[PDB]
Amino acid sequence: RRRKRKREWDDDDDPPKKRRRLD
Amino acid sequence: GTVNWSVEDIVKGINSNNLESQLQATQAARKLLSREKQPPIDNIIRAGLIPKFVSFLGKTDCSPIQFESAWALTNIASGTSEQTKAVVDGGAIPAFISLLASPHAHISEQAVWALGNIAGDGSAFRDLVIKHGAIDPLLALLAVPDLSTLACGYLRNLTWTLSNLCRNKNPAPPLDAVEQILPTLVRLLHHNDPEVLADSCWAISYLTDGPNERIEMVVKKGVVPQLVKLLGATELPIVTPALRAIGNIVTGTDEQTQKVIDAGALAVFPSLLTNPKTNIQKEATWTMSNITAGRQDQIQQVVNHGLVPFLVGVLSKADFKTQKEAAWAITNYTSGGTVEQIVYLVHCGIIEPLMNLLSAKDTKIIQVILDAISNIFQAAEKLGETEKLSIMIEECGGLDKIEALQRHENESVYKASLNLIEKYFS
Repeated sequence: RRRKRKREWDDDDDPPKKRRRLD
Repeated sequence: GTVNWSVEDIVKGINSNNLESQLQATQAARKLLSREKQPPIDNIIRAGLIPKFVSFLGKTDCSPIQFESAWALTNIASGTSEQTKAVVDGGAIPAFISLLASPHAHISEQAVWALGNIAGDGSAFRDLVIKHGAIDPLLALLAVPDLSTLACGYLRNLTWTLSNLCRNKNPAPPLDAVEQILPTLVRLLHHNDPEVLADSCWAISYLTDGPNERIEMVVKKGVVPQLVKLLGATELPIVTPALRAIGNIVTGTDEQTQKVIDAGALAVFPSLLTNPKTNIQKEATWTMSNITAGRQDQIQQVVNHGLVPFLVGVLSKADFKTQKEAAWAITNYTSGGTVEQIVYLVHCGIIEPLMNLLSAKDTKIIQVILDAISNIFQAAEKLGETEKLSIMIEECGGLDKIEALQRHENESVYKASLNLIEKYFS
């Protein structure tokens, strides 16, 4: 029986870190 | 009026000793920084305007200049780490936190937004914002009987900033800060606005990405059933983070994984494993792989829910990334499963697509596949059915593929394949 595989790092589907207000 | 000022004029207005002139110039800066294309953030920074903007945040007697400078600083802080740093270096953090108490909702909201950008930059600024005491006043803004009475955009900004306080690792947020935030997060997770739900799910997904202790503190709040409900939402921006959170949770203990199963999650997987968005199929297949790494009774649930034919499906045809996760799910299944469960796997047609994937250049997946094949032979040995399997691999072109692998570059690959041949194919 194998171990679980934790999430491998990645920012692709990840939402923006920051937001600029346009109006 | 204040449209399209040069930085030079803005500096002139702000350096005047006239509060109205300063207000006018500050608004002009806000508009440059809010324009559609290429805000001149560095030019504003080089002009040395940040300390002035920060001092304007403290002018209780002139709420508009508070708003305008809050907005300008927010947009500077929305840029690169270096640009965010310039805002922090100016002393903006405590000034923004003080503004959270403002009687003017539009100013309080803007400060919420700014702190979100600062915390959003990474672990260090996130933790610095926390050390300055942001959490208490942020949470206080949400301490109402019914979230529905709050202005929609306002609630969205609050939720988003809270999600940035939950975000990033190396290190993950302080445990006590996470405990402090969680009950409000649980509440937001039951709100009916799609964007609040999306961002709440993102926050939960960040919090469950780590050591099992981290997962536990989220899971003991009883959010799993609600996450599973959101897993079946029609909005992709909700399903995506909800699924990421469910995936993270099943990387945990057998018990944490069982909560996901108990909450009815598996019933959504026929849709997820055939979802038009390839990223959903990948995350869903990754999730399945961690569930098939679970207990034999958890594997049985995968079986009962009819999900094995869905795994054969993605193994057979999907983007390559998803196929790799499917391969993992199969190796995990065959490593932990009973002989009967493994036999069932073969009867669903796993062998052919499994063999076809051996044409893949990926060295790691080849190892995964060879292992699985080894595991399946080991089950056929208990049943004396080894030869039925050899023939099965022979007729779908698998043996040809195992043969070539004997000459593969990787050590464990040719070693694994030589063993298979000189054992079951002699």
